[PDB]
Amino acid sequence: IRSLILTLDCSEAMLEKDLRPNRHAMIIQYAIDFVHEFFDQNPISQMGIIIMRNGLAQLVSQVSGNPQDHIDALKSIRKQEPKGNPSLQNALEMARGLLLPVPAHCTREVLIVFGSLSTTDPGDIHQTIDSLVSEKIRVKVLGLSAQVAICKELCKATNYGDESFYKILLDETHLKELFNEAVTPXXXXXXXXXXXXXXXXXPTRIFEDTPTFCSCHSKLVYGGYFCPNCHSKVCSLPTVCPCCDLMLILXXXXXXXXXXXXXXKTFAEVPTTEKFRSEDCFSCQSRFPXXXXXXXXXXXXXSRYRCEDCKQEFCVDCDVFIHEILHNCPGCESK
Amino acid sequence: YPEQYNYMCDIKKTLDVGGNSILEMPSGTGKTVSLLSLTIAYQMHYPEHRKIIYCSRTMSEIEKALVELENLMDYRTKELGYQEDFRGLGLTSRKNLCLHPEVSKERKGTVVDEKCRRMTNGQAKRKLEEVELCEYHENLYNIEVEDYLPKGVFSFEKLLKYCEEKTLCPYFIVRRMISLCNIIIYSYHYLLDPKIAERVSNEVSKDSIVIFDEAHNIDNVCIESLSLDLTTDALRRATRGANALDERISEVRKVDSQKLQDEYEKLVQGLXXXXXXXXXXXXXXXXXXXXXXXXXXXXXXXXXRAEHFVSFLKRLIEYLKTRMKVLHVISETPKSFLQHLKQLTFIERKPLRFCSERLSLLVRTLEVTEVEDFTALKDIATFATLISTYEEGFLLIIEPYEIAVPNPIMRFTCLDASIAIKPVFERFSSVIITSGTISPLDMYPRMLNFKTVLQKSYAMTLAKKSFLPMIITKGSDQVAISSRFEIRNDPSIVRNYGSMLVEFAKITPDGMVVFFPSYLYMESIVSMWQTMGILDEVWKHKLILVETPDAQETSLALETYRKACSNGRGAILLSVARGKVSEGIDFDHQYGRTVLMIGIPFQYTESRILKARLEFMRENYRIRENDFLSFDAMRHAAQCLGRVLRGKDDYGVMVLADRRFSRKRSQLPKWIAQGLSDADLNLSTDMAISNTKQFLRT
Ligand code: SF4
Ligand SMILES: [Zn+2]
Ligand SMILES: [Zn+2]
Ligand SMILES: [Zn+2]
Repeated sequence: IRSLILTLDCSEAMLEKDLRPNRHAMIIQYAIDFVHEFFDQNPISQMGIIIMRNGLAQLVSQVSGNPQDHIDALKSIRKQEPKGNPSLQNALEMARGLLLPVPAHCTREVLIVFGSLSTTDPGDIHQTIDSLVSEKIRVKVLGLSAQVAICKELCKATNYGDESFYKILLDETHLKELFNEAVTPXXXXXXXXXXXXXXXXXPTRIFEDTPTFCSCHSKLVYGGYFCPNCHSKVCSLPTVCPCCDLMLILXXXXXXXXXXXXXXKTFAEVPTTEKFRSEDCFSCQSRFPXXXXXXXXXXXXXSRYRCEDCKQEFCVDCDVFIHEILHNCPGCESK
Repeated sequence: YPEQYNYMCDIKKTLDVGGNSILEMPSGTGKTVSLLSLTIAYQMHYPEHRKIIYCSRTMSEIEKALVELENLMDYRTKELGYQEDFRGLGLTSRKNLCLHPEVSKERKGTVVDEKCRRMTNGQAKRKLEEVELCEYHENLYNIEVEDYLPKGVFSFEKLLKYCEEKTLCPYFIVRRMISLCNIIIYSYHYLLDPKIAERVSNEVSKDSIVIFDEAHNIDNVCIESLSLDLTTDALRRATRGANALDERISEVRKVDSQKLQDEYEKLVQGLXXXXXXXXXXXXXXXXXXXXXXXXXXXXXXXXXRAEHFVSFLKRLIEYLKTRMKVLHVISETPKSFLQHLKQLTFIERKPLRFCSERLSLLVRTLEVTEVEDFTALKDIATFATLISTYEEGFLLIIEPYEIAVPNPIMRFTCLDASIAIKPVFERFSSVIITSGTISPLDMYPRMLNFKTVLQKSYAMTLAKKSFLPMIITKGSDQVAISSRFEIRNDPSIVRNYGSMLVEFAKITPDGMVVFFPSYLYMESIVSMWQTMGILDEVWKHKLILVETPDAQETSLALETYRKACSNGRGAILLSVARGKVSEGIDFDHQYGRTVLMIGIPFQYTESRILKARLEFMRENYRIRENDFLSFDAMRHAAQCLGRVLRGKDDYGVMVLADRRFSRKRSQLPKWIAQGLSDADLNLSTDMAISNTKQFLRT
């Protein structure tokens, strides 16, 4: 579904002490949490880490659905020192060579964490921006403080003529907010194209560990997933089986689709003097008054979050709890 | 916009009441404000009434006024669907608006008019007694060619492509279209021209609306209209020019003497009035503004011929070599110099009429006239016209003994600048006087006395997008007063000043333009800067404007500066605030987002031209040692202020050094004083708040 290509700046501009302790020690650290934010909500998606060091582009993490491959790839970058200059043309041309195995049915995304202010590209960088629109590659650049005129054209021409993707970060708290929105998908208006995907087999949970069985490694294992097509007991994963090119997901894709179909109905916060109901919660027991600023002009006023799907009173605490996980408002399941 | 309607309601109230209005406009936000109101005031009155007359200061503002008029016609043909009587004429230069010197001559200089008169008289020689015409003559004055402009807009670039496809001439189309009177776009060097404006004023035939565009260097054009230097090499041209007239009088009196004898009787009867009336489509002579000189009933060397007129001229040039052969510093009164001339040779009081008739005579007499010889005669004849009349405000100065080799340099000082601006008030009414680089505008009621109204810029909003700070302490507040002196005192401080520029450019490496009050400060640090980290890790390439800035060098430094910011590089534009190319094009991120100024702009003092104009304006307006160091220093700084304000959509930071800027005013006076190292953390915030407040105010 998704095949994100992480583009990290690893140059001498990241040696500055803007963040704590520096820019490179927080970019690598927050990206490990972004790997955890990506494979949980999207367990059947892809990731790819491309650094920009010494005026080139180095591939440290291959495109794979295993999250541990991107963790250990980022543990080796923090050991060395970011040197050189960023190369946006070599990073995008390397991102083009990996998204060509990615089909048109899977969405191709490129995220650029650009903390520098000057890059070193070989040829014309405008020939690389127009190539990402020809094969439809959604590029998003996260610039630090000042804005670059190159990233304005990159986050607009590759994004259906709309410049709203080149975001400017100003704090480490705001940098984690960018990793929460990038973990979520981008359900845009698209270009109205056809879509049809098949060949999705089911993994049989096998636990044979006497003399073991491994079709993707030929080693000892404590139980692997059996493919429903080639009948191979490879590694237990919700991705594709490496013997007949068939999937092996289960309820992991159903949980991602349930979150994708989650519209999250926010409860309408009506006052206790306006909704004509007592202070109560449909999820728990919020028997305390919300508003209590003034004497009796606010304490008797209060607020009761009335969800319009079942006319159930709630508070402000469980209205964000029902929209985060599970189903939006538990009164919707009862008629 | 509502702020653009505030100046438009003032333009709709002054064009139908006042005769001249000093309207102040903000920078980068007043171009199309008066453009649409000029076509709306004509549409509210009559569309064939008073046409629009535009007076730019550069050729770029002539080119920028043509594309905005296309947007006015596109807004009138899409929102209305009716194609009315079109107008608009691109009156540009002669070397640019040509076809013949771009094919065979391959020269883009000032000699394009010499091949023009050779083809005009060559077509006249092919249609009288007999080279011939050119590529496309005897067809551009047709009625179908006169209708190619009210039907289709073909001005400058659209007309140069039209004269190649239809095979026409760009000179005879535009010259025949001043009489049609359209929306005429031209610069300040044509309205106050003593060889062009005498021909322009006879074809517009008045009754129009003059639009003064960027009217802040009006006092500079009136000085540039005169003041010619005589650096002794013209005496070698006048010596060889006098011997050429001796051979020409020997050639005229050897065979065909009836052509000069009948011209002598035509000058003894029809004089200069019939001589100018008979002469058509030929090379015109020179005069000191015939619409301002006003002289009639002349005589040809007191009923004499060309043989007696060249004897007075050879008597004249040796006296000029006698007066130039002097000591050093010596001033001259133009009336007392004429009295010392009459003690040498009685040349009466009218040599103004003794030269303009003989200049037109030698064109009709000598057919193979030399270029350097006849131009040497026009340099004397222009000086002979200025010593005959116009002595009030005039002054003759001599350059001193400056090694002395380069010492014989003679110059005449211009008169009052109000005299050149005088005939534009009685010829045209409702003259819209607009400028975006003026703060304040009270010197224009003072200097150049004319009765007008004063309107300021009523547009100031969104101060969070227009960062206007200023630097005071440069770490020690020593290099601010160090750049104040004219001479480069203490170059170690300038090396410390140039060390701060590498620190200042490395903070924000996203488009940098650095102005200078003189090229001496640019040449002082370029010899041994010992600091190229910004020229190898920040701005990389260097765009430094030299003192002898070539037109191709200024063009190549401008395009590569646009190529630097369009590749994620950034460049340093080291220009001169007193130099050429005042710019004005921005409204994008390709321009320098942070503009640096080295101190305050200064003027070249201790010069005879400045000391003459100091005592001249001391008797006029009593503004001695005030406006000369402040009103002139503001307008050279206001050209740097017109580039940062590129509309309300684009941001920009303009820092100013020293402390003498607080005594003057500025466009949108919202300025906070801080140090140099303090503004490095302020501009890092201003380059991040403006990136977050852009989507918040929408
Ligand atoms: S007619 Fe026009 S193109 Fe031909 S020489 Fe004269 S100015 Fe040039
Ligand atoms: Zn399989
Ligand atoms: Zn509750
Ligand atoms: Zn509900």
